[PDB]
Formats: sequence, C-alpha cells, structure tokens
Amino acid sequence: GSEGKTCGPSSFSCPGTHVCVPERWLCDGDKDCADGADESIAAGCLYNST
Ligand SMILES: [Ca+2]
Repeated sequence: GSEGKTCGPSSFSCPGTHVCVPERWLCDGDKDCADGADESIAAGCLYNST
C-alpha cells in the first residue's frame, strides 16, 4: 500500500542524486540520502536548540 508515502507533499531530494524523501522522513534518523543530506542542514533541518 503506502498511500502518499514516497515523495509526499513535502518531498525532499537528496543531493548528488534524484532520491525523494517525505518531510516525515526528513531528519528522522534513517539516512535515506547517500550522504544523509535529509538528516543534515542540506535538507533544511536547522531548527534544533538543545
Ligand atoms: Ca532521513
């Protein structure tokens, strides 16, 4: 099934490749991007604070 899973409303693309990743997966712990971009500032995960 997986409805609206792959490349959801806010699908992010991993640099150096064409791999999408739903915002839900963005910085979730599972390095989907070859260089864990989604789990880094490369994806836009600046907000942290403690
Ligand atoms: Ca991720």
